[PDB]
This record gives sequence, structure tokens and C-alpha cells, in this order.
Amino acid sequence: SAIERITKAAHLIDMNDIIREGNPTLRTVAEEVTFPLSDQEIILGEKMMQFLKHSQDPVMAEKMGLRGGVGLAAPQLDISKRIIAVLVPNIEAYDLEAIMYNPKIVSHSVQDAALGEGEGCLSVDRNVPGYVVRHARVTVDYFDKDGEKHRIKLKGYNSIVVQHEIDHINGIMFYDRINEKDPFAVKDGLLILE
Ligand SMILES: O=CN(O)CCNC(=O)c1cccc(Cl)c1Cl
Ligand code: NI
Repeated sequence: SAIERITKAAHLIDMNDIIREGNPTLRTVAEEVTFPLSDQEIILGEKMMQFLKHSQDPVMAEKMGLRGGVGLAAPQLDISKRIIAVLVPNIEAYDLEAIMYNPKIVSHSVQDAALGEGEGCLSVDRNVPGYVVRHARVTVDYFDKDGEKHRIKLKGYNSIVVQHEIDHINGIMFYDRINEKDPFAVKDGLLILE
């Protein structure tokens, strides 16, 4: 299985582990994890975070043939579990570093937001221009590796990134949220970031 292969001590996640559009796993709703977590589920989260760190390092990214990422969801590794990793750099070194189990948005703002530069996805080997319309602010519940519950409030980039990853575990892709008619339409209440 993907999870057994990926969580071997020796395994380094790379682009060959990441499934792409057309693979039905990306359009499936991922299964909640149960507590306590298995060793494999804990290792998986750690491997995912390690990947993000590798992807954000000039030398390692070059060597491993990695595209940079600020988030990753297990379904991207063909693992249909509700596990995501988020690694958003500050302009510590990170605005947000978290491995989240069963993350869930429990509140969101009326105001929407979108990155002015649009979004991309490691599972999408093409550019899809347009404003990816999301909630400006979210309150997110999740469990950490110890089954401890966290409730965090996110805004700006962090909010966008976490929503992108939660979308994956719900079978949603970033372009599902771009206005087909006018990709760069600026609706009332839409905050353009950057
Ligand atoms: O699911 C995660 N990925 O596919 C990694 C590649 N995309 C990104 O890092 C990314 C890029 C721009 C905006 C957002 Cl919100 C994200 Cl998440
Ligand atoms: Ni993605």
C-alpha cells in the first residue's frame, strides 16, 4: 500500500509519490483517522512535513526534482486519510507549521479572500489562472499526533493554505473555486491578498 511504502524509515517522499488529476483518489472524500493513531499514521504526517521542508530548500529541491509546496494532503499520496501538513514561511522561520489530523473548519468569515497571484497544486501539472475564492478567516479544529485537540484561528496566507489542504481531503480542487466566466472577477466582499 501507499502508506506502508511511504512510512518505511528509508523512504523520502518525492514527486513520484504524488498522484495527479485523473486519479479518482483526489476526488474522493477521505476517511477520518481514529485515535489512538497507528505508528504509521504518525510517521506519515512526519514524512509529509519532511517533504514540505525538502521542497522549500534550494539544494534539496534541486537534487530531488521537487516542486515547492506550502501544504500537502494525504490524498495527494494516494492515501485516503484526513491528514494534512502545512508549512507557511514567514516573510520563527514559519508563519504556520502544523501536522493536522481530522482538521475541520468550525467557523468562517462572511468576507472572502483570494491570493492575487492565484494558486497552484502539486497534483496539477498545468497553470490554471484566476482568483481562487476562499473564506478570509477560518477557525479550525484538529488533533495532533497525541490526540490532543487544537482550535486555531487563521487569516491571510495561512487561512488560504489550510483551506486548500482541507479541500483535498474533501475531494475538492483549487480550480473548483475559480469563477469560470471571469477568473479575475472581484465580487463584493472579496479581499485580494498581496
Ligand atoms: O496541496 C498542496 N499542494 O498541492 C502543494 C502545491 N501548492 C501549494 O503549495 C500552494 C500554492 C499556492 C497557494 C496555495 Cl493555497 C498552495 Cl497550498
Ligand atoms: Ni494541492
